[PDB]
Amino acid sequence: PIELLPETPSQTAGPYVHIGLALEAAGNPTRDQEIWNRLAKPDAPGEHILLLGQVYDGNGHLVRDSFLEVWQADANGEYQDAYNLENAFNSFGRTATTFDAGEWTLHTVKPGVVNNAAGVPMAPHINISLFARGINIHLHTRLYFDDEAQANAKCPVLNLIEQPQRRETLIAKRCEVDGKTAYRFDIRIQGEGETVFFDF
Amino acid sequence: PIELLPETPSQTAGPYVHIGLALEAAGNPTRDQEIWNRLAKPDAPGEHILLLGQVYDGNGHLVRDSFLEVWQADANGEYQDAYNLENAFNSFGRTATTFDAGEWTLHTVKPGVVNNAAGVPMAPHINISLFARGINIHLHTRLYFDDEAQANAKCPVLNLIEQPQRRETLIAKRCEVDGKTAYRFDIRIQGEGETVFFDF
Amino acid sequence: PIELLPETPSQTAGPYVHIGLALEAAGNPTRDQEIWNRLAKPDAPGEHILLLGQVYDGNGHLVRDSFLEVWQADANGEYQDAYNLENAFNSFGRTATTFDAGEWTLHTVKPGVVNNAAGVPMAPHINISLFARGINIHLHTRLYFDDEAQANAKCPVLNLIEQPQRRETLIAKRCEVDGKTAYRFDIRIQGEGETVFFDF
Amino acid sequence: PIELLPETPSQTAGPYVHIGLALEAAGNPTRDQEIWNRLAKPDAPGEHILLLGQVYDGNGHLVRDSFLEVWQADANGEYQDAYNLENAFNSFGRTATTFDAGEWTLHTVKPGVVNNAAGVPMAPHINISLFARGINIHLHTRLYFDDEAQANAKCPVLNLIEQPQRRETLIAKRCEVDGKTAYRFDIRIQGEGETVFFDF
Amino acid sequence: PAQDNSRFVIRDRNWHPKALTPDYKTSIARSPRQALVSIPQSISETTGPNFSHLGFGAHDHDLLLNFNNGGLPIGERIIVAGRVVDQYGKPVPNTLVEMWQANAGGRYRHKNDRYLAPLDPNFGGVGRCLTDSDGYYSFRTIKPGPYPWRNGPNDWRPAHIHFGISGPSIATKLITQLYFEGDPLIPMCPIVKSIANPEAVQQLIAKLDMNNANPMDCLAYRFDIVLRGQRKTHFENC
Amino acid sequence: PAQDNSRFVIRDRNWHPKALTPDYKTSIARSPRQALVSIPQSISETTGPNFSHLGFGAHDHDLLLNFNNGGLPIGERIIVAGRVVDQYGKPVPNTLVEMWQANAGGRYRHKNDRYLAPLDPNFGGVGRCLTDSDGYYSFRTIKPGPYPWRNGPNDWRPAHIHFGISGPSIATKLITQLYFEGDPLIPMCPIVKSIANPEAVQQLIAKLDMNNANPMDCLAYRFDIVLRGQRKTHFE
Amino acid sequence: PAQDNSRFVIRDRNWHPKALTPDYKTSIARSPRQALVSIPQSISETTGPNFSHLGFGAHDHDLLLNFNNGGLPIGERIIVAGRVVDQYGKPVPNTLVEMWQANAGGRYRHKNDRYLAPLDPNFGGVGRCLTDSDGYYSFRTIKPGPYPWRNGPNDWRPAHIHFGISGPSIATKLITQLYFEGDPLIPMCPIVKSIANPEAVQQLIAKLDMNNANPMDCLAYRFDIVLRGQRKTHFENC
Ligand SMILES: Oc1ccc(F)cc1O
Ligand SMILES: Oc1ccc(F)cc1O
Ligand SMILES: Oc1ccc(F)cc1O
Ligand SMILES: Oc1ccc(F)cc1O
Ligand SMILES: Oc1ccc(F)cc1O
Ligand SMILES: Oc1ccc(F)cc1O
Ligand SMILES: Oc1ccc(F)cc1O
Ligand SMILES: Oc1ccc(F)cc1O
Ligand SMILES: Oc1ccc(F)cc1O
Ligand SMILES: Oc1ccc(F)cc1O
Ligand SMILES: Oc1ccc(F)cc1O
Ligand SMILES: Oc1ccc(F)cc1O
Ligand SMILES: Oc1ccc(F)cc1O
Ligand SMILES: Oc1ccc(F)cc1O
Ligand SMILES: Oc1ccc(F)cc1O
Ligand SMILES: Oc1ccc(F)cc1O
Ligand SMILES: Oc1ccc(F)cc1O
Ligand SMILES: Oc1ccc(F)cc1O
Ligand SMILES: [Cl-]
Ligand SMILES: [Cl-]
Ligand SMILES: [Fe+3]
Ligand SMILES: [Fe+3]
Ligand SMILES: [Fe+3]
Ligand SMILES: [Fe+3]
Ligand code: NA
Ligand code: NA
Repeated sequence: PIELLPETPSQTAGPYVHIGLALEAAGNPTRDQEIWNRLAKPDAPGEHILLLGQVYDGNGHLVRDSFLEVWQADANGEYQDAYNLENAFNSFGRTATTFDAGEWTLHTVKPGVVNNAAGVPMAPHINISLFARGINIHLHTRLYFDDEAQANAKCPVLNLIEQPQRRETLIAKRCEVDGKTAYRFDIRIQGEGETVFFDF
Repeated sequence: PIELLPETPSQTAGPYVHIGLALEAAGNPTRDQEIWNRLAKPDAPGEHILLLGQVYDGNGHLVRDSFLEVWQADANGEYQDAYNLENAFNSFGRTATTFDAGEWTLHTVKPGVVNNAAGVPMAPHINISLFARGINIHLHTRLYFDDEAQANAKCPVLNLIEQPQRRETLIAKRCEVDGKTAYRFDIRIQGEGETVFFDF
Repeated sequence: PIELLPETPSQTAGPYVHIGLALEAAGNPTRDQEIWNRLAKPDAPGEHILLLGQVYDGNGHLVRDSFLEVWQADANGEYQDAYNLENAFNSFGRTATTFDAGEWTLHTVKPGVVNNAAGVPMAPHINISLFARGINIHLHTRLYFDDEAQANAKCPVLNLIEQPQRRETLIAKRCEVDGKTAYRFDIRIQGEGETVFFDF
Repeated sequence: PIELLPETPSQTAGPYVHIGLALEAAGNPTRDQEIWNRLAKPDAPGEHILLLGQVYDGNGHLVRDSFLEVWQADANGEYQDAYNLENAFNSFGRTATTFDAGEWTLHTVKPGVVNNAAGVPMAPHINISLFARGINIHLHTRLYFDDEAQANAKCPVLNLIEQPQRRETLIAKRCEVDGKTAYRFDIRIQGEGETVFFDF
Repeated sequence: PAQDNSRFVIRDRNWHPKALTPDYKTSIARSPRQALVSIPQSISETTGPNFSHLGFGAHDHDLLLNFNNGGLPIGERIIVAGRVVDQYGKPVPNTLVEMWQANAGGRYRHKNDRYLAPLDPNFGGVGRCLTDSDGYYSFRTIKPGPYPWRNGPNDWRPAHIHFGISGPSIATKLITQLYFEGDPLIPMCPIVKSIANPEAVQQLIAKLDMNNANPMDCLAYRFDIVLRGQRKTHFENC
Repeated sequence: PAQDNSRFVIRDRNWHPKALTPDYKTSIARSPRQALVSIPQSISETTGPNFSHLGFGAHDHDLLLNFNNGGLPIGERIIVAGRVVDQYGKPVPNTLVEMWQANAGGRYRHKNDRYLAPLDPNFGGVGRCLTDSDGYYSFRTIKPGPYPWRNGPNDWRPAHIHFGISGPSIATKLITQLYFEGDPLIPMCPIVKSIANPEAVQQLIAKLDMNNANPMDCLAYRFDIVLRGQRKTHFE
Repeated sequence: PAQDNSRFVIRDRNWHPKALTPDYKTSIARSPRQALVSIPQSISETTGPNFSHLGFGAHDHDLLLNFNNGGLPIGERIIVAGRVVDQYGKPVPNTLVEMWQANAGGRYRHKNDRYLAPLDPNFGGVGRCLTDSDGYYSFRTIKPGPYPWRNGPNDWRPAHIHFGISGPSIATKLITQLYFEGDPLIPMCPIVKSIANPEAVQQLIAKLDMNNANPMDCLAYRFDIVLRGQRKTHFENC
C-alpha cells in the first residue's frame, strides 16, 4: 500500500509543561504577549460566559497539572483563526489547572452553531485538547451546554456516541460564579463517569 | 552501558509454600528449630503487642494461602540481625494466613524510631514482604501504627506517597484482643483501598 | 550526524592549465574577451600599482607553470563582483608565471580597508589562490603591503597566525619598476620561509 | 601468540595541562600540597644545582606550554620513591615552561651513579618525560652533565646511540644562574640538533 | 474567518505511544479505559489558530539572551533547527513552534521541581518562534542535562527538549520531545518506551549538524517534524 | 557592493586529495609542510566574481566549431552536460564553467606538450559557458584520448577533461577533472588516486547518457558538480 | 629506597597514537623526525614515585565541592569511577590518578582559554585521588561540554576529561583522555583519530554505569585503565 512519511510521535507534556505554555503558573516572569484564557474582550459580541472545571484521574484524585487548549466558534458561528491579542474575540485559548484547587477557568462567549461536513447543524460546542503529565498523547473532547438540550439531542457528533449515558459526560452544567453565568465541565479521565474522548 | 550479571528472576511461592517455610500449616511435622511468628519472648523490653490481619484479592475475597515475612527494629530502634531462638528478641519472623479464617498473627514489640539515610526520623514501622500463589514477585509494604499520628505525619517514607488517602492504607488499627494491646493490619492487593506497595 | 551531498573533489590543474585559463601563455590564439591580469584601467580611482612575484618549490626552484587567481577590494574598500571588461576596475583577475623567468605580474590599485565579520578592520590585502601541476587542491593566501605596518600589526587575520615570523611571509615589498610603484610578493610553497596558506 | 589486555592508549596532555598538574601556571589557586620543581630541601645531601631549559619545535620556535616530569637518584645513587613534601629529597618532580620566556627550572642535587641491569655503571643522569599540546605520547629523554665526560663516554645507555653527534644532544651545559651552579638542557623536538628520545 | 477546505490523514495510534504504558507509572491512572470515539472531520477539527499576528519579542527564540540577568547561561551552546513538513512532504510555513527545557544540570525553572541541582540565574528555559515561509525554524539554547525522577527507584530522563507545534489545524497540533543523538539514556527511559516501535523513537532523535554550527561559538542539532498530511476534499456529498 | 550575507560549509580535506601524495611525484616538492591556518569567513572569502556580462562567442561551448580551420575535428563526438548544485542540492545558476582537454589522440595544443601524437588542425581544446538559470551547462566536444606522462615509467592519464567552476564566491571556486565511465585506466592513475576515498573518485566519473545523445550524430556524458553548501548566517 | 625487581611489557606504539598525525595540526612541528632509540630496562625506568604519603585534601576527588565559592557548579552531576589494572589483569593499588576538564559549557579555568563560554564561579576543574587497595578510584564532577578549537575551521573536541595515571614506575606513567559513550563528536575529532586503530579508541570511551549512580542525585560513568604489564625478571645475567 501507499505509505506516507510517518507523523512525529507524541510524548507527554510532562509536569513542567507550564514553563513553555503557562509561564505565570510555573512561577515565572511572562513575556509581553501570552496565549491564555481570556478569549473575549468585554465588548465582544455574544453572551459572555465563564467556563470552569476540574480534571480527575482513575482514582478520583485531582489532576493538578493539566493544561487545556480550546477552539470554538464565535457567537456568530465563525471560527476566528487569525490569532491576535488585540482581537475582540479569539477562537483559540489555553488554560491550566491551579495546583491548590485543581481548577481551570476560561472567559469566553457562548459559541454559535456550525454545520458538519454534510451540512447538518452541530450543537454549540467548545473543542478541548487535554495535556498533562502521564498523558502520552493529548485527549480530545467537546464541551456542550445543558441549556441547549434540543440542539444536543440532534447533534450529529453527539449521536455518534452509542450510549446515551456517555453523551451526558460532555454536557457542561450551567451555574453561577460570583453571580455571573458560568458552566462547569469536569473531565474524568478514567473509570466511573469517564468522559468521552474522540479520535479524528 | 555497564551491565552486571542478571539477578535470578523471581517466581511465585505457589500454594504449597508451607511445605518449605511453614511446616505445621502444611499439615506436616516440624523440625527442632523453626522460624515463626513470635519475635519477642515475654521478658523482652518494649510494649508487647499482638498483630493480626487478613489479605484480600481484587474481588474482595480472602487470600488464604498468604505467607508474610517481617523485619522490624527492637523497642530501642535497633535492628537485630543475629537470628537465634534463644534471643529475647529477633527483628525477623514469618507468619501465614490460616486456611479456614484467612488470618495471620504476630507476637512482637512496638518498634522504636529509626532514621532514614539522610538522618530524618521515620515513624515506627514493621517491614512486610508478602508471598502467595499468584504473586510472581513478593510485594513490599510497611505497617505503621494509628497511635503514632504525629510521627506518621512527618515520616519521610509516608510522605513519598503522593496521595494522603493512600497513606491511610499503611496505618494499622489499635484494638484489644483478650485484654492485650493489638493492631489489625489488613492488606488489599488490588482495587478499592489497595495497599501501597514499595519498590526499593 | 547530518551529512550533506559531498563536494566534488579537487584535482590538480596540471601543466597544460594555460590551454583553458591562460590561452596566450599556452602558445594559442585568444578569444575576443579574456579574463587576465589588468584589474584597473589607467583612469580608475586609487593608487595604481604593479605587483609581481615568483613561486618556489620545496627545493628552492621556480614553479614556472603557476596560475594565480586574485580577488581584492577597490580603493574604497568595496568588492566589485560584476565582472565586465568595460569596467574601469574589476575585483578579480588571473595571472601566470612565464616559462623562462617564472615571474607573474598584475596591474591593479591598492585595495582599501574592509572589515571582518565582527566589524574589525583588516589591513589592505589581495586574496590569492594558487594552482599548478603538482598542487592537488589550490592554496589560499593573502598579499599584504609593507607600507601598512600599523594596519598589519592590528589585522585580525594576520593575528590568527601564531608566530610573527610567519606573518612576515604575507608582506609584499615596496619597490619601483620603471619609475612606477611596485610590490614584490614571492611565494614559497614549502620549506624555509614557507608562505602561510589559509583554510576557510 | 599470547595477547594480553591492551594498554590504554595515550593522548596529548593538551594546552591546558596546567589545570591538572601545574595549577599556579594555569593562573589558578593551589592546594595545600603540590608536586613541583624543588626536589631538594636546602640541607639535603649532595651538590645543590639548578637545572633549566627551553623546548623547541621543528620550526625553531619555543614550546611555551610544555610540562616535564623528572626522576633521578639522590646524591648517594638511591631512588627515593616514597614521595613526601617533608622529605629532604624527592627523586620525583614536575616543572613547566613559563609562557613568556618558555623556560622551565628545577632545583635539585646532582644524582649519584647507578648501575644498569647487567651491573655496568651509568653516567649521572636525570630521566625526563616531556608532555605538551601536540605531543600525542610523551617523549622520554635523559639529561647527563658536561662535567662528567669520563663517565658519559663509558655509559652503556649513551653507547646505544649509534652516532656520537646525537649523544651530544643529551649533555647539559654547566653554567651559572644568579651566581649558582646550574646546567642548561635545551630540548629540540624536531629537526636540526634533534634531541635523542628513548623507548623502553 | 476559517473555512473547511482540507482533510488530515488519520493518525496511526500504534505509531504514537498508547495511553496505557504502565512502566511510565503516572500513565496508569491518567489513561482512559474506554475506547476513543471516532468522528468525521468537520470545520471544528480541520481549522485552528494561525499565529502570524502574535507579537514575538526579539529574543523569544534565543534562550541564551531571553532570560538575561547579567551574563550568559552556563552550558553547551547549541542551535536547534529544522523543518516542519506534513506527511506528503509539504512545508508547513508560519506555524508556531514552542519549546521548553531544563538547564545544563537538569534543573527546571519551575516551582514544582524538587531536584537539588542549581538554577542558572541566566537561563529560563522557554522559547518560541514561527516557521518561515519554507517551513524552517530555529532556536539557540544550551543542551539540557538529564535528570532523575520518581518513577522507578533509579530512573533518569535522557537530555531532552519539549516541543509543541500548532500546524494548520487543531487536528495537527502535537506535543513531543526531542532527544539527542547517541544518548545512552534513551533506550532505558519508560517515557521514550511509551512508543512501542523503536523506528518511531528514531524520529525523535535530533542529529548533530556540523554544517549548521557556528565555529568557535556553538554546535547545532537538526530536528525535523512531520505533521499529519493535509489534502483537499474529494468526492464528498456529491 | 558585493555583500557578506552567507557562509559556506567547511571543506572536508580528507575527501579532497591531500597536498602530499607522493606517487604523484610533482606533489612532493609542491605541497606545504606547515599546516594550513584556519580563518573565519569574511566578506573577502564569501564573495567573488559574477561573470554574467563576460562576452561569450557563439561557439565558446562548442569545441567542434570553435577551432575551425576548414573541417571537423577527428574523434568521438560527444556532448558533456550536467548540473552545478551546492551541497544542500541548490542549483548554482549563471556560474562560469571552463574546460580544457587533449584531442582524440591525447595531444594537447600547448607548446610544452612533447607527446608524439599529432595535433588535429580543427581542434583547439578549450571551452567555456555559464550555467543557465536552473544550474545546467553543456559543451560539445570530442572524447579526449589517454596521455602518457613522465611520472612512473609507464603511467598514462585516463581520458579526461579539466574543469574550472567559479560558483558564488572565491570560497567555492574549484578545479577538478572529469573521467569517463568504465575507463580501465582510472584505478591505475596516481592523480586520480591522490583522492584517498574511492567513493570520492566515483564523483568524478561521467556517466554515458544515451537519453541526451543526438542519434546518428553524437553521444553524451553527464557530469554533475557539487560546490560547497551555502547558507545564511545565524546568531552572529 | 626503590629497587629494580620487575620488567614492564614493551609498548605497542601502533596501538598508541603515533607522534606525526598531521590532521592534528600542532603535532606536525612537535613530533620527532628521528627514530626513538630503544634501551633495556634498568632501575632508572622500572622504578617511580609512590604517592601514598602525599597529603590529600578532603575534597580533592570531588569537583562539586573543591572549588566552593558559595554554591554548586551548574552541570550534569556525575561520578567517574573505575579500576586501574595492568595488562595481566592485576590491580594497581595506591596509585595516583589525576584529572582535569572544562566546565559544563566547555570553558576551561585557564588563562590561555580564549573560548567565550562563561566560567562557572563554583567549578575549578581539577581532581586527584589514589586508587584503593583493590585498584579502584572515583571522582565526582560535572560532565564537561565540548569545545571548539583552532585546528580546522570547524573542529570541536568531544566532551572529555584529561587523565594522568602514575602506576608503579616511570615506564607505566600515562596521560590520556576519557570520552563519553555515544558522543557523536568522537569519530570526527583529529585528536581521537591520532589513534589509528578504532578498537584502541574504544578503550577511551567511558560507559554509562547506572548501577553506580546515586538516585535523585548523580549519574555515573565507568572508566577502567590498563597500564603496562608488570612481571618479575627471569633468567637475567645468570
Ligand atoms: O442524545 C443525547 C444528547 C445529550 C445527552 F446528555 C443525552 C443524550 O441521549
Ligand atoms: O501524612 C499522612 C500519614 C498517614 C495518613 F493516614 C494520612 C496522611 O495524610
Ligand atoms: O603582527 C605582524 C604582522 C606582520 C608582520 F610581518 C609581523 C608581525 O608580527
Ligand atoms: O660517547 C659519547 C658520549 C657523550 C657525547 F657527547 C659524545 C660521545 O661520543
Ligand atoms: O482501553 C483499554 C486499553 C487497554 C487495556 F488493557 C484495557 C482497556 O480498557
Ligand atoms: O466518516 C466517519 C468517520 C467516523 C464515524 F464514526 C462516522 C463517520 O461518518
Ligand atoms: O518570561 C520568560 C522569558 C524567557 C524564559 F526563558 C523564561 C521566562 O519565564
Ligand atoms: O518501545 C521501545 C522503544 C525504543 C526502545 F529502545 C525500546 C523499546 O521497547
Ligand atoms: O492550506 C491547505 C489547504 C489544502 C491542502 F491540501 C493543503 C494546504 O496546505
Ligand atoms: O609536514 C608534514 C609532514 C607530513 C605530512 F603528511 C604533512 C605535513 O604537513
Ligand atoms: O575565530 C576563529 C578563528 C579561526 C577559525 F578558523 C575560525 C574562527 O571562527
Ligand atoms: O582561441 C582559441 C579558441 C578555441 C580553442 F579551442 C582554443 C583557442 O586557443
Ligand atoms: O585512493 C584511491 C582512489 C581510487 C581507487 F580506485 C583506488 C585508490 O587507492
Ligand atoms: O620519523 C618519521 C616518521 C614519519 C615520517 F613520515 C617521517 C619521519 O622522519
Ligand atoms: O635489551 C636491549 C634492548 C634494546 C637495546 F637497544 C639493547 C638491549 O640490550
Ligand atoms: O586550587 C584548586 C582546587 C580545586 C580546583 F578544581 C582548582 C584549583 O585551582
Ligand atoms: O583512527 C580512527 C580512530 C577512530 C575512528 F572513528 C576513525 C579513525 O580513523
Ligand atoms: O610490585 C611488583 C613487582 C613484581 C611484579 F611482577 C608485580 C608487582 O606488582
Ligand atoms: Cl482567571
Ligand atoms: Cl622556580
Ligand atoms: Fe522534561
Ligand atoms: Fe510447585
Ligand atoms: Fe590533462
Ligand atoms: Fe581538553
Ligand atoms: Na510500559
Ligand atoms: Na592525522
